[PDB]
This record gives sequence, structure tokens and C-alpha cells, in this order.
Amino acid sequence: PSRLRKTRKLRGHVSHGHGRIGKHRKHPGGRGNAGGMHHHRINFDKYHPGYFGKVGMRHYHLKRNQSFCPTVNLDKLWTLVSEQTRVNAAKNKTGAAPIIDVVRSGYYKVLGKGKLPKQPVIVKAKFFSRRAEEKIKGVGGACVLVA
Amino acid sequence: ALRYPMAVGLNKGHKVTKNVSKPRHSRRRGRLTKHTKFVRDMIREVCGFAPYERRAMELLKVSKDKRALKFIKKRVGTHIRAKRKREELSSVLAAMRKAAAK
Amino acid sequence: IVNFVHTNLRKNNRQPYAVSELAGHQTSAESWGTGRAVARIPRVRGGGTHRSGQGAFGNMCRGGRMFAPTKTWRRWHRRVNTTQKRYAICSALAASAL
Amino acid sequence: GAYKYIQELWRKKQSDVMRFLLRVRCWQYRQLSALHRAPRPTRPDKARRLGYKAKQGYVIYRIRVRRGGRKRPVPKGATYGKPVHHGVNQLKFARSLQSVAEERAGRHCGALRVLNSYWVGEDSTYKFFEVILIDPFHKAIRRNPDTQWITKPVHKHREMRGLTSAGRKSRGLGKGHKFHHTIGGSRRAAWRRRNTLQLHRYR
Amino acid sequence: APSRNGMILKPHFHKDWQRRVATWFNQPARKIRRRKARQARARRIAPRPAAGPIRPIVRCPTVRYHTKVRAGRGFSLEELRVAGIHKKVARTIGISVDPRRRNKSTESLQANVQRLKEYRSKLVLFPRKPSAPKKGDSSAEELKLATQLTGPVMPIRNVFKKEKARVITEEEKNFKAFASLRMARANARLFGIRAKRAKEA
RNA sequence: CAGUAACGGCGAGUGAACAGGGAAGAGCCCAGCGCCGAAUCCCCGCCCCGCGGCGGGGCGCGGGAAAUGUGGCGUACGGAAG
RNA sequence: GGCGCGCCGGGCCCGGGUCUUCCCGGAGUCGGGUUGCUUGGGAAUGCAGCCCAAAGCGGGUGGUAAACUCCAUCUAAGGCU
RNA sequence: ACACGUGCGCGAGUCGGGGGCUACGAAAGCCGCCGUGGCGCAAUGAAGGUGAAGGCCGGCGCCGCCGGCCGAGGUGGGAUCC
Repeated sequence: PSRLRKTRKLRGHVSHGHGRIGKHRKHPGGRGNAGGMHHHRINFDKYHPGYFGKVGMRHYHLKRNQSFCPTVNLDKLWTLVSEQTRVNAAKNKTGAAPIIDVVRSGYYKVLGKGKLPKQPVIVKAKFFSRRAEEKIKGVGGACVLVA
Repeated sequence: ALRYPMAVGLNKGHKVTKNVSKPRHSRRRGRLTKHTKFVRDMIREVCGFAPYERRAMELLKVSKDKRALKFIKKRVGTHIRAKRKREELSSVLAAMRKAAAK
Repeated sequence: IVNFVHTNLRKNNRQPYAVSELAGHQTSAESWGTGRAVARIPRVRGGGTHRSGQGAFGNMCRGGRMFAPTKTWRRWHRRVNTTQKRYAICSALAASAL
Repeated sequence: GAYKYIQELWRKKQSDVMRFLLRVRCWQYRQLSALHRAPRPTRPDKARRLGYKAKQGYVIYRIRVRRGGRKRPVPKGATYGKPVHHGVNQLKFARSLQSVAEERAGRHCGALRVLNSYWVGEDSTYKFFEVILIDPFHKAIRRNPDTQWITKPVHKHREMRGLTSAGRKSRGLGKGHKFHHTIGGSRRAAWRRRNTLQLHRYR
Repeated sequence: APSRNGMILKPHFHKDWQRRVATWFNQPARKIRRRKARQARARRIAPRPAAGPIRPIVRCPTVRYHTKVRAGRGFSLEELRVAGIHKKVARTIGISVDPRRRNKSTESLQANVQRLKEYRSKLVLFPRKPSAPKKGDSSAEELKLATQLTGPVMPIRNVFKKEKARVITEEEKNFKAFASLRMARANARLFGIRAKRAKEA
């Protein structure tokens, strides 16, 4: 909508909302990211700290699939398997624990953030954190490794 | 004392039973066949040697196969190639110590 | 939601229009410069015709191009969310009964 | 077969046998014109590989190309640009001298169609290449179904477009990590995709 | 020039980009163009599967994707040989072949053997002359139920085995899973210099 | 994927690839190595069908190309012979 | 102008499996040095000039130069589509 | 392209935009074993990599296992309720 805009309310004025002294000239600061170490240094220092310079090692042919390891917390570990299993786990008499194949749902590591509800599990996760191990052992479960 | 299959370490990966498969016929290209050995052995007797081979030979006859190694590494191309050339120029030279004996 | 969904999906059956890229810029025009008592407009190169020394390049110049010629890579089509699309039809059928 | 013996003898170019023949023929080739018809292949063996079947309509021109790189054609070495484009002497032409040979054989013999070519000698000043030419209109080629691909209008002037085996090697195509810059058709086709805004209708 | 807290952003519009703007007013006409050709082909390949020949069960490469299964290029030559299909006859009866595909596992091999076993039983084979049913053909009452298979032929589905709940055993409770991974890291990395210092010692 | 790995007075700027999801989907032929008596090819004369894409069948101590290699089998997925 | 139903004209006298004896590859080209252009390609991604010049359990690739190992992965310097 | 404000939808999800299925209509409707993928749900480190509460009561004036229950802070000010 061109009619809702500021351009329509600037018909009848003169400078069109770009100053009478400092006129709307073409590029009075240089084009793009110019003067980043010269006359736009203070903007870059105050708002983009670290912009200039190198750090760390160059890795030439980086493929993003070699370093693929999507993580799930213990906070939402039970949401991977149906709500029926968590119901059927507690009520039944045997003491059989349900299996949460974390790789089936599309995560390769189990991090240990949430309070894990006090009933056993067997977690077939590809990787584990040290806490995520301790939480499952504490509730009374298995940290089954898989590849 | 039972382990699990782990996705990282010295013996990583998923469980796979391996098929005893014959290596494909493209793999055996450049294998020295009975007949093509004879042809290169035949043309060697007809043609002779390249001047750089003959110069490298005369560096092996004075028994300097580093100054001969450093030579062929400039002449033929790489280190892997110049080493194989030194191995084979010494092999044709061993037969000249045989063929003159009797 | 009926107004919003109607007035975005009605932009989708809309054919492009544009001024030709060469329109106004099919001349060899060149400004007379800083004398000659004329206003520095790119004047059409010499001849025995009406156009000889008129004024070619500019939105204001007769002949010429327009200001910011309309391009066919204007975003003609506005995409709406499926849930919002559904909640236009649910509301539209609902008002039909009343 | 004799061809395998000629094949491996032609790999011993530093031998006394071939250094006599590559020199005495290279003399004979200088005395001839820069482009003339050879009555046969100089190498019967090499021409077999590159597709020369010795039947009527198959032609072989021995053309020579003046040896060296390419110096920039500018008057008195003055390129009136930025110090990058000041270069003239140590510059190199993008296509090989074997490809420069084929596209003189094919340009001269416009009626014929260039198959391939092979090296037959080099001096300080010249290289010498036999260029295999084919008649698209001789009925020996026009009827043979495995050599009637050249007889179709798609293969007019292969040598001029870098479709000949020598011509292809100047382009930088092939599969894998080394040949990314000509993925698609060519270096020109790669460039276009990468510098085209796919401005979708909806976006 | 930057005004305040903005994003240090770099548009790729420093070239003559307006010449090479690819617009998509072709799109709805293209979708009809492809669809008209897809129909006209399907009516040509008259009783045959519309989507084309069978593709094998293929694992995706790279550790990201090897939990998934695709449609491949074509069947391996040992997948056809163990199945008992000739590589030149496979193509004619609607089986994709590629000679490039190795077989490293018996799992993927015997899965794609069992794939071709399911296919040939599903296959209905017309005589090359209507008035002459030859020996390697099917029966007339089984030839009249032949309909074009809309969708990809024997669609390749990604399913996990039905495992039930277990009473957790005492090695499973007492498997230090974190320290196992951290030991394995060291036993992969340091191994080379243990075998090197075992040479020196 | 990705304005990413990387390039860059590492400044301004530049900048792919694989995997994955689709459209389409199709594979192949030689030389060489060898085997069969060049088993192969182009063209001229006559008869005969026949075509406004000059092709088909004869019939000729008719000519030529070709052993400096034509044709059939066969090409890395192996192949050939018994 | 397609598309098969029946005759006839001439062509074509073909397969598959196991077994054992044999056969098996493109060179002034790869490759190396150097120069210039080039690329996202960084101790050189590609291309070209000149020079050096291969091998046959070989050769190429394996995104950091090199030596020493295993391994993996394709068959380059010919062609059609 | 980015930022922030505001309106709408859904909500730890969300979105087909690319593809596919069925005059106005090149529209619209549909897909979910088309959610590939994007962004969000996890950060930090140059990288190798690592990756987000505890105290108690006991079995051997304690210490690592054995065990048990309750357990996502505290203070101050706080619209609103009581």
C-alpha cells in the first residue's frame, strides 16, 4: 500500500523529509561497510566487536554431516515415545522398563537438563553426557550405546 | 562383561556381516600380463635406453645411488617414480653382472 | 481474517505488467554542458529534424523514460498460511447461514 | 599384433631408433607447407585408437602450429589499463597448440568434419599434428550406422567449439572435486546459475 | 553508512544482476507442461508402472543420514545374480540396473535379493504376440487384471522393529556409558603412539 | 545445503561442494588383445520393382578402397574359445 | 499422419548355466619443475606455454608441503547418447 | 537483506515457498511415509571436544559405595486476588 506510506504526507513540503541544510545527497558516508577502521570505527567498535582480524584454524573442505550430532534433553525425553508407554510403564506389575530409541526420533546425544520422572527407562542413544548418564542411573535405568 | 556397539573409538560403526565378493575387473588394469611383458622386454632390446637412464646407470656403476636418486627425482618426476626407476635400472644392471660372469 | 485472506490471495491470479527496459534509452543523447544558456539535460545529438537538441534522459523529459520503470520481478503474489486460509472459509460459510 | 609393438616403440622417443625418425621426418615436415594433406597416417597405430578406420572418405591433414605462448596484440606493448592488465610477453593462450592445429585443418576443410588429431614432431619453432578429417557425405560414412553421428548437422565444426578430444581439455570439465567451476554444461553455464536471482513468484 | 545497532550485512548485488533475474511466471504453465507429458507417457507405457522401473533399497551415505533408506539408481549385478536375473533381461522386464553399485553387506544384499523375489511374483508378463502365449508368459485371466501402478513401484518405507519393555539386567545398570565413550576416544587417538613407544620399549 | 567451508590491502567485497528432497531417468560403441581364406566397403553397365528423403533385387575374369587392416564376435559390468 | 488385425517380399539360423585353459587396454600423454592466467580452492582448484619425461601388484584421487606404511576408491590420456 | 514496532494464525513447534494430486482458473483445494529442508527448541570452545539444581535420614565426631523418602532456589519491592 503506497497510500499508507510517509511519501504521500510529504507532498506539499520541499526537502521530502531529508533536511534543508544537509540535503539527501547520494553516498555521503561511502557505500556499504566503508570506513570500518577509519570514519565508521566507533559504530563497529560499539556494536560489532571482533569484526576485524583472524582467529582459529582454517578447515578447507568442511562437510556439515561429519559433525552432525542433534541433542535432546532429559526434560522432553518421554515425548519421543507415545504417552501410552509412560502410562503402561508405572501401572504394570513386572518392573519392565520401556525403550526410548533416541536415534529413531532423530537425536544422536542425550544431554541431562530436566528432572526425569521416577520410573525406569532403557535409552538407546548414540552419545551421552556425564549428567544425562547419572540422572537415568539415579531414576534406575540403562544408558545403552548404539551406532 | 558385555560391551555395546559404539559410534566412536578404535573399532566404531554398526553391525554388518561382510560378503566374500570377487574384486571387480577394472581393479586389475595395469597388471603385468605374460604377453605385454614380452613386448616391452622385446622393444627394450630393439630401442635401448634414454640418455637420463644411461647417465643414472653410470652413477650406479660408481656406486652412488643417492646422487642417482636425486638425479632421477629431477628427470622422471616424483620420489615414488624415481625410486621404482632406481629399483629397475639396478635390475637391468644386475643382469650385466650375470651375463658377463658366464 | 476474511478481509486479510481475500485481499492477499486475489493478488495471485494477477499477470505482470512492465515498461520495456529500452524505453527512453534508445537514443545517443549527451548534455550540451555548462554554457549555451540551456538546463544541462542530455540533449539528442545533432540533425535537421525536430528532435535535434531536445532532451532525452529524465522522468520529466518529453519522449524519455518514466521514474523507476515498473519491473516484472515485482512481488505480485502474496502467500497466506493454510490455517489462516481455512479460518477464512470457516467464518465465510458461517456468515452464509445467518 | 604389430600395433602393440608400434605403440610401445612410440613410448621410447628418447631411443636412437625414434630420435632418428622424429628428427629426419621433422626436417621433411618443415620443407612442406604449414597445412597440406598427408597421403596416410604417419602413425597407422595412433589413428586406429582415435577412430581412423582406413576406408574411403577418411582424410588426414598434416598441419604445423608455430611454437611458443601468446603475446598480447597491443601497439608498442601499451595496454592503457590498470597494472594487472599491463602484461603482454609471458601470457598463455587458453587452448593447446594441438587444438589450434585441428581448427585450421577444419576451417580450411569446411566441407569435412574433424574427428581427432595426434602429435608427430616438435622443433624449437613448430609442432606437427596429423588431424583426422572425415567426409560426412561419402556413402562409406553416410551408411555406416556407428560413424553417421558426424554426418548429422549437430557435429558441424566440433574443432571450433572444443568438442574434439584436444579441444575439450582447455575447458576444465570432468567429474569430482577438481571440476566444480564447469558443473552444468561448461564454465559459462556454471557462472550463469551462480549469478541468477531465482526470484520465485510467491517468495 | 550504519545508523545504530544493525546487522553487518553484505548484499551480493555489486554485479549486473538485473540482466540475469530468473522470474517464475513459467511455474504454473511448467507444472501443467510436466503433468501433460507425465500423463501422455503413462498412456504410452500402457499397462506398465507409471512411475517407471523398481529401484533398490539403498542406505544414505554419511553419518547424518545412514539411519534412513532411499530408492537407489538400480540393482547391483550380484543382487540380480543371487536372485537369478540376467542383467540384459532385467532392464526389459522393468528392473533398474547399475553396474557401479558394490555390495559390502549381506544385509543390504539379501534385502535387495528378497526385493527382486517380491517383484517377479508381483510381475504380470504379456506375450510378445497376442495370438501366441509363449512358455515364459502368464495366463489370460491373470493378464486382464493388469492396471498401471500409480505411485512409485513397491514404495520403500523406513520402519523400526517392534521391541517390547525389558526388566533391566545388572550389566545394563552397571555399564558406565559416558566413561566408555571417553576411554574409546583416547584408545582411538593415543593407540598409534602406544604401538610406536612399544617399538622403542 | 548457504551467504556456509573457503578467498580477501583477511579491507571493500567474493564464495562453491557433498549429503538430502524432487523433475527426468537409458544406456552405450570402439581401438587394443585375438579368431575366422577381406568373410568388408564405394562406384559404373544392363534388366526389374520403385520412392519429389536415390533406395530394393539381380547380373557382370566390371573398376576401385583395403593386410600401413575392412567386417563379424568382443570393451573393464569382464571377454573369448572348448 | 499415427496404431495394431491377417498374407507375402527378402534378411536372421542366434540362447542360458556351471566347469576348467587362455586374453585383457588409449604416451611428448600422465607426472614433475617453472611461468602466466584463473578459481572458493588456501606450500598452486583449473587452464595453457616452455623444459624434464613415466609406469605396469601400475596409475589417478583421497581439499596442508614431504618421507614411511597400511587402507579406501576409481580406471585417465578415444567415441556416441 | 536486516532491524524494530504493530495486526493475524498456530504454538515448542511452525512454515510447502520446491514438487506432486485433482471462461473465471497462471486462481483456489488437497498431500504428512511429500517436513526433505529452513528457523526455533542449547550453549561454549581456536579446536580435540565437552554440554545446563540439590540437601537430608541411614548400612561400612566422619568418608565413596550401599539405600530411603521428600525435593527447580533466596531476599527486597510488587499491579491483582485471599
